[PDB]
Amino acid sequence: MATFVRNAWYVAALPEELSEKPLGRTILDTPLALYRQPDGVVAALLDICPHRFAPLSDGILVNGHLQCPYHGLEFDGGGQCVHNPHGNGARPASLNVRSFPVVERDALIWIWPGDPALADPGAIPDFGCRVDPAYRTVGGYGHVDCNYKLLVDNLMDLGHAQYVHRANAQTDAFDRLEREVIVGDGEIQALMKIPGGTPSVLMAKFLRGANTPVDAWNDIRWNKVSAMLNFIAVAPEGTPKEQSIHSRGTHILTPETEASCHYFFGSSRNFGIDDPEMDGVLRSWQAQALVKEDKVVVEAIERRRAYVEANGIRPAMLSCDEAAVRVSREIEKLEQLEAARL
Amino acid sequence: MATFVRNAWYVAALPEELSEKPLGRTILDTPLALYRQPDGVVAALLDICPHRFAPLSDGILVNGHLQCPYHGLEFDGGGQCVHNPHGNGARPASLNVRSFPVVERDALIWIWPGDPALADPGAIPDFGCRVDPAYRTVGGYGHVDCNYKLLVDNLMDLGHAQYVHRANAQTDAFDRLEREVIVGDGEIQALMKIPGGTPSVLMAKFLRGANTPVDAWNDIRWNKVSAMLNFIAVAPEGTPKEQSIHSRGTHILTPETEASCHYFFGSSRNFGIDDPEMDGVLRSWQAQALVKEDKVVVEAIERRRAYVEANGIRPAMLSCDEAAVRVSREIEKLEQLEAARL
Amino acid sequence: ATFVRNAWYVAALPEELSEKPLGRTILDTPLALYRQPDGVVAALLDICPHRFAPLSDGILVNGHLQCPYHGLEFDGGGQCVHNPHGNGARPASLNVRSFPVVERDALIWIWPGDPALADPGAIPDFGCRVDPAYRTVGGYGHVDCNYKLLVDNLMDLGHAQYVHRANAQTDAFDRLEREVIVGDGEIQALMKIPGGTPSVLMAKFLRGANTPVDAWNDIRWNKVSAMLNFIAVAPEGTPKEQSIHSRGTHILTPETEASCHYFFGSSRNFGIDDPEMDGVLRSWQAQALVKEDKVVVEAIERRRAYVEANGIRPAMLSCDEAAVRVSREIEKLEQLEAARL
Ligand SMILES: O=C(O)c1c(Cl)ccc(Cl)c1O
Ligand SMILES: O=C(O)c1c(Cl)ccc(Cl)c1O
Ligand SMILES: O=C(O)c1c(Cl)ccc(Cl)c1O
Ligand code: FES
Ligand code: FES
Ligand code: FES
Ligand SMILES: [Co+2]
Ligand SMILES: [Co+2]
Ligand SMILES: [Co+2]
Ligand SMILES: [Co+2]
Ligand SMILES: [Co+2]
Ligand SMILES: [Co+2]
Ligand SMILES: [Co+2]
Ligand SMILES: [Co+2]
Repeated sequence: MATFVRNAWYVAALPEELSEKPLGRTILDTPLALYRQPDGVVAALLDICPHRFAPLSDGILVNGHLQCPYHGLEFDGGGQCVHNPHGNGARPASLNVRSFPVVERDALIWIWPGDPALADPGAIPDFGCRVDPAYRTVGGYGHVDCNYKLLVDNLMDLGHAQYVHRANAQTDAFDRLEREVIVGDGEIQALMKIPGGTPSVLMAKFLRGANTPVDAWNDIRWNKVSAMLNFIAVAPEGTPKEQSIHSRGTHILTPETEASCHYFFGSSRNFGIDDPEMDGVLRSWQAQALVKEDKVVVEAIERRRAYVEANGIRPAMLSCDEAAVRVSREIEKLEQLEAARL
Repeated sequence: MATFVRNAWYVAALPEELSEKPLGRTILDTPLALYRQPDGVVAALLDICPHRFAPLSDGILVNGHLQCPYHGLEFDGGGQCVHNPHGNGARPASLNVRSFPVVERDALIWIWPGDPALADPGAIPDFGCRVDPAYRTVGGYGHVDCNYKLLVDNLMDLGHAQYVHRANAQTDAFDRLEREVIVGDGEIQALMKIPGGTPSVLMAKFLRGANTPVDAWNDIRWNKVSAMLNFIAVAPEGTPKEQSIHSRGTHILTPETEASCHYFFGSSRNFGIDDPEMDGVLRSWQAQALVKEDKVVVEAIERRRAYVEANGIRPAMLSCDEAAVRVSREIEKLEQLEAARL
Repeated sequence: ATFVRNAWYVAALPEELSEKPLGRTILDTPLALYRQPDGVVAALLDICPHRFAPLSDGILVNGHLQCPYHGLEFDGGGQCVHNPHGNGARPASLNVRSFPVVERDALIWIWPGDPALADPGAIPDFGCRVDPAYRTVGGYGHVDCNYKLLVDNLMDLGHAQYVHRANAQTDAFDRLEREVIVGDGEIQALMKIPGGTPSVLMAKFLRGANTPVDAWNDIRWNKVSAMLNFIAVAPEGTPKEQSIHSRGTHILTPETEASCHYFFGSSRNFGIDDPEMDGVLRSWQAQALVKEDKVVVEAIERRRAYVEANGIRPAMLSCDEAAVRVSREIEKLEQLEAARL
């Protein structure tokens, strides 16, 4: 296949998307059949029947077993063929289908598409806020026609806020930014404190009313490959970013093909937990910003890749590209390390 | 090199599809202009004008001659340029267009897309029942986005009936009771007799007799490349076979591209010959079996070919795959034999 | 792909440009075309130097095209005139490629190749389009065929007898008199349809006047793919040198190897104040060009794979002289350029 970092955990779906009716979805050019078994456990099988290659995702569950819609072979969550209705009903090993390591955690469905012997659920990113009773989480799914790295670049960058999300987050006090970049093992963080300018649209609706040279906060954490969690906050007194009013944003990308990807987004609130109106506001921003703004930009950039590559054009970095560049380099190393292993 | 067996007869159309208005259709990646001349004889020309390559199929007949819609060159059924309206009206040999051997027989339009010197109308499969006054034939055409071999596999197989054609073709009285596969020269037959009695709703209404147990038959014949004729029958007591209530089903495939094909189907009844109403029902059930059922499965499988090939995945055969496997091997040989020739 | 990059091509009609950028691809090169506040047209590579966003999706800010992604601003020459980030430094690496552009004869010409070779002496003459003595109407069409197929089409005005049958058929066809004049960077194909019944279309040009007449359908080709035809019809043996006519603009600009832009127009010498005659011409352009010719060339493009896979070559007729010579000139230009770099 192309260049993907297969040895890592990726989100394949949101829990609400799975049920007894299989979901067919492609991850890193690998077609998967994702479904929840009767015992509530999620299973992930290669969406290719071992017999004649029909999509198992088009089948239904029979006694908790996924049945191939073509000739009826039945499989368990581990991919073992548990029933062959033909002939003497023999089930040779050649009839088992490939099963992928899968972990449901933090209201996310994680999958390991690479070497199964190398998985290890302990390396899965921490998105605990998504199931923390102290937070209220709302979110969704989006499909985007761009290489996932373009969206990683996007999420790791604050600059476009002023233009891409013009109508929304356009701080007239964005000329006085400050951004710290922390590098760790398979982890990078861009932290920013913002003490100035009475909001505009976004934070406004999140807020109520305040003013002082020290309030806002905008941060983002990146974990190995393409899983990010941001931190959007605002508060009164010289109180730490803690005790503040904030939303931790889930922004996770999973490559589908070399030129397309899956986008799992969400907002985990610390305020208005029982307020349905805020839920709307948040979902209204996600649909606007992430689906009606960032998508348009990255999809247009993807359409220009052929030209940039055909010619020897390289990007010209600005002062605000530090975080994105470092993440980009880490992802590159991971690709090389894996290619070397091969 | 998409790999087609060019030296063989293929159905390019049903008689009802042809008239004085040319039909443009691609067979084995070869664009053809098919039309019936004023004398009623069908002609098949390469759909590429010798002059500047315009589609002759977009032209009209002028005095029984197909006129190119671009600059007016006129051709006869043999591809000879019979009129050049330009200059001195000279007609050099370079102006003739390629003509394909074509035979209208058994209410089918047969064409030889390969080496014309090797044709021979005598090798054409026998589908006499289609024009036998003792039978009533109804049928149609269907386009499918799958390599033709996937549909050949399908037609040569009885095991998916229960799941794909779920009920209409379902029969718990089908089980698995000895399927005889006879291999000939350019012909293969899969014979299956089911002593138990379970006649379709249509044929049962003809058993009459005087209350008697009945046997049933589900046979199919395959001829060189991809032309099949099945035998669905039922009869009482000492069930002979040729004196039973039956339908001979025409199921012929013709490759369009490497990943698409033409499907010509039909039913030749031996019962209810004077039931125009029954005509619509039988054609509708075949259309349903193709469009809403077999098509969905084979097109999904075609969508998985890239992955299976990129990886080294081979199919895992079951007890019920004997007939399909043998036909598949015969087609393979034919490809090799032809590849060896040139 | 094989394109002759060192030549002027029409990238748009003036009416298509404004302060809102137009994104259009020419010879596989994405362009951002727009008219600055001073009225001057600019043509920039539609790829921001920073992170490659389409500048054509941006808006003008103080006469400067602003990238919609992170706000870099550029002038008509591609110079980055404003960087809102950091210390606002503007290193040379931030400038975007600008293409030589000339607005002339109600056409927007662009040089997509080596900018140092842009030789304006080569911009074709289409003066009739802005000559107050003529009335011009026209439009744009996108076609899914290699541009050379449409060049062949336009250089064979004879196809009108069949392709444009319902409007161009003539009974005096077998009496045609065609000649081919070759010259320095220019080729002309002349056609004369002697004293015959005016064609349906020529009838309209003559407000329904079915009386013996002489017809003319000439065409001029200039370096690469810019053509201007001459459709005239006049009584008995009157001279065409001074007749009722229409000079047809037929210019093609490759988009990709298998697609192109078609800029067409009609510059009348009659019924200048007759809007119904405008409709007659627009109708013809919509039917014949955007439909009739398109249907034919698009079908031919669909057969290229087969013809090439096999070793099929076209069989030329007596009426192919002009098209063949133009085809050979274009070939030479490709070779000359391939030889250069
Ligand atoms: O989608 C988010 O997590 C988000 C929100 Cl809720 C508010 C503001 C910004 Cl700049 C965001 O990126
Ligand atoms: O499609 C057919 O030829 C057919 C018919 Cl008409 C009746 C019953 C069965 Cl089981 C068939 O496979
Ligand atoms: O659009 C044109 O220039 C044209 C007209 Cl008006 C009449 C006939 C032909 Cl063949 C043309 O190409
Ligand atoms: S393809 Fe799955 S049982 Fe046959
Ligand atoms: S392409 Fe057929 S006559 Fe010219
Ligand atoms: S991509 Fe244009 S300013 Fe960033
Ligand atoms: Co079980
Ligand atoms: Co069983
Ligand atoms: Co079986
Ligand atoms: Co954004
Ligand atoms: Co004849
Ligand atoms: Co079937
Ligand atoms: Co300025
Ligand atoms: Co034309």
